[PDB]
Amino acid sequence: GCALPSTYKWTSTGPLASPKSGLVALRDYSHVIYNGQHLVYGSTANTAGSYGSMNFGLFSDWSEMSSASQNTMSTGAVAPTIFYFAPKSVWILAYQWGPYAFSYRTSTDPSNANGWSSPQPLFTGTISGSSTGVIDQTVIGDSENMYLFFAGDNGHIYRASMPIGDFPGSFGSASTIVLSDSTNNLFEAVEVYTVEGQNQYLMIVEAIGANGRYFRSFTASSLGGTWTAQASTESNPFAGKANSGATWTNDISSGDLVRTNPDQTQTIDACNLQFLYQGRSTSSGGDYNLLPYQPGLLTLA
Amino acid sequence: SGCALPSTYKWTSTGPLASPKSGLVALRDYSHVIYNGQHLVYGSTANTAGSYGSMNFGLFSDWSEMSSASQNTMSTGAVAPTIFYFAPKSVWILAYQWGPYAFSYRTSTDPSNANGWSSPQPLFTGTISGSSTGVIDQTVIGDSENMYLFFAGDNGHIYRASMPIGDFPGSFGSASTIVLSDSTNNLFEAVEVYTVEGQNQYLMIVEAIGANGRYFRSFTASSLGGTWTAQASTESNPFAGKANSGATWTNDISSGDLVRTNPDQTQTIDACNLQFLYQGRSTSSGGDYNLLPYQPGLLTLA
Ligand SMILES: OC[C@@H]1NC[C@H](O)[C@H]1O
Ligand SMILES: OC[C@@H]1NC[C@H](O)[C@H]1O
Ligand SMILES: [Ca+2]
Ligand SMILES: [Ca+2]
Ligand SMILES: [Zn+2]
Ligand SMILES: [Zn+2]
Repeated sequence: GCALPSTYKWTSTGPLASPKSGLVALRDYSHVIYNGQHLVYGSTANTAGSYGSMNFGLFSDWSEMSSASQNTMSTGAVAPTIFYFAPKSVWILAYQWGPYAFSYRTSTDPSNANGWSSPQPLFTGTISGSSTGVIDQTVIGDSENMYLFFAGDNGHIYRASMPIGDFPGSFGSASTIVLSDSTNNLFEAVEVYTVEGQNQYLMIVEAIGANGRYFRSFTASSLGGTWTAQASTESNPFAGKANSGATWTNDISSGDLVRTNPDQTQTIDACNLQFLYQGRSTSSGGDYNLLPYQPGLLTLA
Repeated sequence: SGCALPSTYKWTSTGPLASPKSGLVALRDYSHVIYNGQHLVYGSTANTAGSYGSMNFGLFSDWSEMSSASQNTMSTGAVAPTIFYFAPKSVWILAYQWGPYAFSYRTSTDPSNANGWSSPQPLFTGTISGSSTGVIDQTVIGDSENMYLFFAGDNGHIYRASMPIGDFPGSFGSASTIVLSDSTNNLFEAVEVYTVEGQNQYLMIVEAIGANGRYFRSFTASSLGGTWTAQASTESNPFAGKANSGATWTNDISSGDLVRTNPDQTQTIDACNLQFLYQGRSTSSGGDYNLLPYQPGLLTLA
């Protein structure tokens, strides 16, 4: 395939959807291709600043996202991750703020927002130094193990693992810290991907900059190994105001790179890098929980 | 944040930060937490007869304010205390010696009130052999799996007990396991244990008796339930002591607490900003140990 870029630059769409009546924001997207169409799950914020979740109706082209249905989940699955777990032929939805520190549900009908199984434990542990507690999971496998990565709004990235034959199931309560920095430099919204054909993994993490939210990147040769800084500063980031080509938003915030293969390896084609991110109008302000986040798409330049 | 521990320690120091109120001769064995952005310090007292009790200080924002903070006597003593917030059950804990059990604890939702604590409960009900004092100087620390009790015996040993985190608050029982052994003077008392922020590592400090005064030695571990390895191991190159403190008002660097920013049961220290609230005494002081004029000072890494 293609090696990761040494230096990142992008072009952007404008906003691709707006929240339906009774909602103020669409956040934290997770995307898969399902039956040749785009299947997107995400969080919601309502007029009171309370968080829930949803999916979009299946849509073929990004220009059609604005007319897709917005389907409210009856029990919330905030900051979701969706993937197909191939060894047991089942789709997985992982999330925070449910009955366990992280939870999951299963389905064979993932286009139905309300077709998921009863919640099961994904992780039951704790962290310290945090105003939020554990936040923003992702889940990724290799041929031997499944891995859980997450954040804490506290400058740390955490990891747990289990044998692949034990999944779906709980990772337990123990974790290991894999990265540490200032709170603003490693804040939240971590994502991890297999770089197709390159024997390498990509991690991206949301940071708080002087000029907006932006992403930093790291690389590894194994999911249980060391993470090395790649695009590390606000002025030369993975994706941010400095290199996004987006003028409708300053923020490039919590979302998902575009994955074509929907399986548990979270594989990206680095010949065709694209980023489904949350942004907000440059004129927006006030209460964080009421900010009008909505989706946009970056394509490498 | 996530700095590695230093390989080698050296410090600068304040002078005395506070002195005992009328009727007391010493303030000893501090335990500190941040409570709503302010410094909350508990400690032992020695009175004009050399008898031991406990107290807290009024809440204060800056170390320069400690000398004018109220000194609030506890109606029932909690000698050599440990204070922390037990997050899983949303409650503050005060652990201590010389009460109704070998080690005891009380609970509170109002920890700034010296006399607002619940009735005493058992923390530990065992004994140790070959000690002139019996069990002394507890601390309590958790990870994601278990809570741990560490303590000393004025006898060259450090002791450990443990329980599942879901069983706490409760008693650790009566059994203990010896994790370190040396001469009485090399591993004497005033043990403290901390999580090194971001490092997947733990730090233990222990008070020792040197030629030139009291000083601290250090150890590290990769798991709280595992083996402890010596780090700073001599009086001339200590964790903290006369050799490296930058303090001239005191020779002793004795029983206190590293500065913890997060108040919870993990006892986390930010190794980018190491500071030590220690007990010291005037260089011209002397005589009976129980009457010594111990009082607080603060080290900052140099
Ligand atoms: O949108 C809900 C939370 N907001 C910050 C974090 O990235 C999300 O989990
Ligand atoms: O200050 C009371 C005791 N004195 C020695 C020991 O470190 C303390 O528990
Ligand atoms: Ca996410
Ligand atoms: Ca102590
Ligand atoms: Zn930190
Ligand atoms: Zn003040």
